[PDB]
Amino acid sequence: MVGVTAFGNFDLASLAIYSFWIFLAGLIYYLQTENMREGYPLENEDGTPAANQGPFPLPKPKTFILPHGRGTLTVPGPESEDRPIALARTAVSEGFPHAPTGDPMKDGVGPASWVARRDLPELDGHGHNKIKPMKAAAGFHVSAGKNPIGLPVRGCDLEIAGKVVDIWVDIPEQMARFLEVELKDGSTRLLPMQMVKVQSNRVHVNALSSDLFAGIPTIKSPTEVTLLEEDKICGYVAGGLMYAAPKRKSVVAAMLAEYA
Amino acid sequence: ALLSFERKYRVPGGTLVGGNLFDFWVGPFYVGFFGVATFFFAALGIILIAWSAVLQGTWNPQLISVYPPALEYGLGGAPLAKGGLWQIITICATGAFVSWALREVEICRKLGIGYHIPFAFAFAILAYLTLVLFRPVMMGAWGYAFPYGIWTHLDWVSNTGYTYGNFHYNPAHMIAISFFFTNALALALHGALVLSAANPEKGKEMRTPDHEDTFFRDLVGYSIGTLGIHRLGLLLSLSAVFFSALCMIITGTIWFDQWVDWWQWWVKLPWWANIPGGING
Amino acid sequence: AEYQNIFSQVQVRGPADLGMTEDVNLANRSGVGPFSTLLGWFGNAQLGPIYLGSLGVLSLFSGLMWFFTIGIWFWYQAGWNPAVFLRDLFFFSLEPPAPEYGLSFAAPLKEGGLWLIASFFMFVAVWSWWGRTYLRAQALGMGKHTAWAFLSAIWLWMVLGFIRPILMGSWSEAVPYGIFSHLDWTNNFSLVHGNLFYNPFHGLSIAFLYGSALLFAMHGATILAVSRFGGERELEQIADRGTAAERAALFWRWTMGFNATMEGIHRWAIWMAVLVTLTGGIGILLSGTVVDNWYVWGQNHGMAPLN
Ligand code: BCL
Ligand code: BCL
Ligand code: BCL
Ligand SMILES: CC[C@H]1c2cc3[nH]c4c(c3C)C(=O)[C@H](C(=O)OC)c4c3nc(cc4[nH]c(cc(n2)[C@@H]1C)c(C(C)=O)c4C)[C@@H](C)[C@@H]3CCC(=O)OC/C=C(\C)CCC[C@H](C)CCC[C@H](C)CCCC(C)C
Ligand SMILES: CC[C@H]1c2cc3[nH]c4c(c3C)C(=O)[C@H](C(=O)OC)c4c3nc(cc4[nH]c(cc(n2)[C@@H]1C)c(C(C)=O)c4C)[C@@H](C)[C@@H]3CCC(=O)OC/C=C(\C)CCC[C@H](C)CCC[C@H](C)CCCC(C)C
Ligand SMILES: COC(C)(C)C/C=C/C(C)=C/C=C/C(C)=C/C=C/C(C)=C/C=C\C=C(C)\C=C\C=C(/C)CC/C=C(\C)CCC=C(C)C
Ligand SMILES: CCCCCCCCCCCC[N+](C)(C)[O-]
Ligand SMILES: CCCCCCCCCCCC[N+](C)(C)[O-]
Ligand SMILES: CCCCCCCCCCCC[N+](C)(C)[O-]
Ligand SMILES: CCCCCCCCCCCC[N+](C)(C)[O-]
Ligand SMILES: CCCCCCCCCCCC[N+](C)(C)[O-]
Ligand SMILES: CCCCCCCCCCCC[N+](C)(C)[O-]
Ligand SMILES: [Fe+3]
Repeated sequence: MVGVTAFGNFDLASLAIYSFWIFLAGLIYYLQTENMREGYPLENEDGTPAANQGPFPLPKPKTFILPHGRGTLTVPGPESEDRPIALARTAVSEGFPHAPTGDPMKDGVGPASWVARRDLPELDGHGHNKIKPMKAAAGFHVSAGKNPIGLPVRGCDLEIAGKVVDIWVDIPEQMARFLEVELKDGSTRLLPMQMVKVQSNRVHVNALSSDLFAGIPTIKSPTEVTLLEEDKICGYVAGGLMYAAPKRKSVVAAMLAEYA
Repeated sequence: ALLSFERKYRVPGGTLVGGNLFDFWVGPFYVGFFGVATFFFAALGIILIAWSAVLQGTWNPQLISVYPPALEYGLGGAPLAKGGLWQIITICATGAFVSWALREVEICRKLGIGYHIPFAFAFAILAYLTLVLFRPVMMGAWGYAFPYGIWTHLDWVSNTGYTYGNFHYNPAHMIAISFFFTNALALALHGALVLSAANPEKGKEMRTPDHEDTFFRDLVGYSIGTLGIHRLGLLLSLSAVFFSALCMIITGTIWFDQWVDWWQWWVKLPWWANIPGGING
Repeated sequence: AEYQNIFSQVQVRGPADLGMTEDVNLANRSGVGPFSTLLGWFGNAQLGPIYLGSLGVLSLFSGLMWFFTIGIWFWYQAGWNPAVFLRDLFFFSLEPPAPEYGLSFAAPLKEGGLWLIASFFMFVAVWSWWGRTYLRAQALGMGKHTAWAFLSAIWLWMVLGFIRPILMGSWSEAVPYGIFSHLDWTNNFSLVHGNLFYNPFHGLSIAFLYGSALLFAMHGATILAVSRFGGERELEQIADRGTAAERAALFWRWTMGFNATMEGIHRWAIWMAVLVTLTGGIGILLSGTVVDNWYVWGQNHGMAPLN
């Protein structure tokens, strides 16, 4: 016959849960403001600060020390695109799309967008270039799957745009990142590995018709690629899904349908 | 208002229905045909729930509960106050979720990104449908579905589970649970690993993915890598829900007795069924 | 069909990767294991090296001893018969001392003492493993987030096997070592405390467990969706935001009205996961020590402070 709880210790538990909700409100505030370290303050469509920034204030800045003498990054910090954006309003009020003023693939807007990232290669923990053509990566070779090197490369118009001449590999992560494709004029381009289908007789690229391969952004040194160059290449390729759709839906509709 | 980097992505195109008619935003939200459809379904659903609350005679969110038709109605319609609201609300919920996934697809197409997100969401929608549609249809009555109420739906899981003894004994449930636990473990480790690299010891330079691999190799002798971990989190969470839907779709249909007795199949294998000793001899 | 990046199309291999050195004692690292082409379809092909060291050996030895203490008792329950061992594998159970022994170490080997021994080895294995998550991060100059997250899992484990039993006044309260029997223990725990789904900390633990599948499905799918822009190179996207991190943020902003960053998503991640066992441990620590019956509690603190 011993038990000292009945009079007011189920209060504890009430205390605990009440405390938890207070803690959780605090946590969500912390997390949301942590997640405002990029892209804020919000802007009007003309790039000026928006009047309504929401109920959460910007966090105090933090600084990342970057390795290999690359400096630091402090965020939140001044935001700017640092590149021309070739788009114009299509309506007289906010919230409508912005039409490309030129060729959106060439101009790098919409799904063809790129970010003005640093024009230096990503580096591994030893300060060497993270990504290298396999011919220059000592000891690296295809270890499984069909080796794409030497295969013709086909675009979504079902025409051959070139031939694979190498694989660019991530050295520290031991993975394939790009295929290097040589074009009809003898120059090469990089294609993201995520955007190609390696088949037994060919590499197929659904994102681009063959005529758009020459427009893929080129790299300035043939044995390295900078973060800026990767953004431009990947943005352009993915942009083909929307912008080469005329040259894809025309073909894969005249390819099938013949009976009636 | 727009994120600072947002304008260059707000181009026309990517819609699946309606061309440019609904190709616009409201504040941060993209609309599209399916944004309109979601709004319509969600609004109607919420209104009908509010009506069910009135018929029930309460506005307390902890008391409001919308029930499917009693079992006597089988798979037919029911009067509104007697299960019909549940049925219409369920059609609205389904319209709203499916519209939400298809609006996500329009957003993928505008942004030139893969479709992995709404593909993943479609697993959640299929688990919901297993419980409110697929399983009740196979069992022959809407009344086997859960009710829409904050606490009442929990009474339904308890009552449903206890119908088959300790539901722990459902083997597809065991697997689903293992995927849930393993997913949370992996989410903790993934979050922690990226953060521990991005936020190293005071005054040290950011670590690299080389260090993330090194840390896991040191710790357990294997690192799945930065691509692998996101493949994994996706696979674990989708597998959890796949095995959840499976564990329920087989329950009350192909297996309807006490789940614990299912395991007798193993104990009763000829070559050891009759050996004495142990727990089952 | 477009390629979806669930499995790699082409694997590549280079020299075995011995990893970053930093402040690690390299004498305590093994050589590299084999390379698995099978694993390499989905993740890294390389196995090892692993870090051994003194704590490592301690943890492994202690862990194996926990495992063998249970397994030896299982053989005993099988009457040393291999066929009975396999038939009844899921049914054997190493159970804690009976209530009568309280918290004493006085119980006979066959009636609790062996459970205490197995538990002791488990305690050392887990805590020394925890030290290892801290020490391996320290040696590499990294933050201690893994050790802090691990501590949250450890919290529920300690509550179940150690803290709650001590507060209740007996080892009989602890969990048995067995496949089916730990499940019976779980079902019984809920029945005896008037239905755990009335425990608000259990409902929270489940919101976080489901939220943690919701969030990993969202995150894993997002990263794969933007892997065509290098999105999985998250550390570099954090240092130098790219079109991967922007398209990911805008997918969510356009869908649900707000979004994360490449760094901050990992903070939503860490906390969604750790709160599973944080709220969990609390909910079970309160069960029986301060609240006997969650249904009864809920009638007084859920309908009565709605005042
Ligand atoms: C006494 C009760 C029984 C029990 C009986 C049952 C029963 C019955 C069921 C489960 C199910 C589950 N049980 Mg059980 N089980 C028990 C003990 C446990 C234990 C434990 C530690 O003891 C665990 C971990 C689990 C875990 C599991 C999971 C495998 C599964 C639930 C997740 C799921 O289906 O998600 C799937 C996810 C969904 C259905 C969510 C879908 C929602 C989507 C489409 C959209 C909704 C959004 C909208 C309304 C948002 C509003 C807008 C706002 C702005 C946000 N059970 C005990 C033994 N269990 C369930 C299951 O498998 O179901 C399929 C199930 O039916
Ligand atoms: C999955 C297997 C079982 C299940 C069994 C359990 C059990 C067991 C528990 C819950 C609990 C929850 N369940 Mg349930 N429940 C199921 C079906 C669902 C469905 C659905 C299919 O549409 C919904 C919307 C909910 C939602 C709810 C929340 C009230 C609560 C926290 C969930 C969560 O954070 O998840 C994770 C997702 C997120 C973190 C995103 C946030 C979304 C939440 C907060 C949405 C709330 C919507 C709710 C208020 C519906 C109103 C919609 C409006 C009318 C528009 N459940 C099926 C029947 N559910 C817990 C509880 O506390 O209940 C009292 C609990 O203990
Ligand atoms: C009939 C069953 C009861 C029930 C009774 C219980 C009980 C009892 C508990 C839960 C708990 C939980 N329940 Mg319940 N549960 C019910 C029904 C549900 C349902 C449902 C109906 O859909 C669901 C989804 C859940 C879900 C949940 C989880 C949120 C939660 C466990 C979190 C966890 O990650 O634990 C898993 C994580 C751990 C156990 C931590 C592990 C720690 C480390 C240290 C492990 C070391 C391992 C090492 C030594 C060995 C490894 C070897 C390796 C190979 C190397 N319950 C019903 C009402 N539930 C737990 C809780 O927290 O409750 C509040 C709990 O104690
Ligand atoms: C498949 C793995 C996990 C998962 C994945 C997943 N969920 C997803 C997505 C993905 C990838 C999103 O893309 C989508 C999202 O936008 O996330 C923020 C979503 C989403 N998952 C959500 C909830 C959710 N997911 C859950 C779980 C899971 N989702 C799985 C575990 C759960 C659980 C576990 O209970 C819930 C509660 C939303 C936050 C969001 C979908 C939002 C949405 O469809 O909105 C459109 C519809 C409305 C705004 C309201 C509809 C109102 C109805 C017409 C009436 C309500 C009827 C309802 C049935 C009553 C329920 C009462 C309850 C008390 C039972
Ligand atoms: C906070 C939420 C979740 C969580 C988090 C979490 N768990 C964690 C971590 C974190 C962040 C750690 O960093 C730690 C870890 O190192 O993970 C990799 C861990 C961990 N969580 C683990 C298990 C676990 N966690 C649980 C789940 C959860 N953990 C929660 C869902 C569960 C559940 C759900 O019941 C399990 C069972 C381990 C994998 C690891 C803790 C490891 C440990 O403490 O080890 C001690 C014991 C041993 C060293 C050996 C045990 C005996 C073995 C049978 C022998 C194996 C050795 C053998 C010789 C090797 C065989 C290979 C050979 C062929 C070479
Ligand atoms: C093939 O045969 C051999 C023998 C070779 C190998 C096979 C062995 C087998 C079959 C092993 C079987 C293992 C199984 C089934 C284990 C299952 C374990 C489970 C399901 C555990 C579940 C919960 C565990 C908990 C909550 C335990 C917590 C323990 C603690 C918190 C430790 C507390 C410490 C105590 C009480 C000791 C006190 C000592 C001091 C003073 C610190
Ligand atoms: C558990 C989900 C909770 C997440 C909701 C909290 C944050 C949403 C509000 C973000 C506001 C966006 N804004 C205006 C700052 O851009
Ligand atoms: C059909 C389920 C009932 C829907 C009720 C509306 C959801 C509101 C969430 C409950 C809020 C409870 N609270 C905090 C006010 O006490
Ligand atoms: C390390 C992640 C690998 C997944 C293993 C997760 C544990 C679940 C074990 C059940 C496996 C059942 N299954 C899928 C083989 O049928
Ligand atoms: C998820 C945990 C996986 C266990 C991976 C164990 C790999 C250890 C490799 C070390 C062996 C190297 N070797 C052969 C030189 O000794
Ligand atoms: C990382 C933090 C995300 C916060 C998500 C919060 C979900 C709340 C779910 C409500 C649970 C209500 N209940 C009955 C357990 O008390
Ligand atoms: C427990 C979570 C319940 C859902 C709460 C809804 C949060 C949605 C975020 C609001 C949308 C952001 N914004 C800028 C439009 O305010
Ligand atoms: Fe990530």
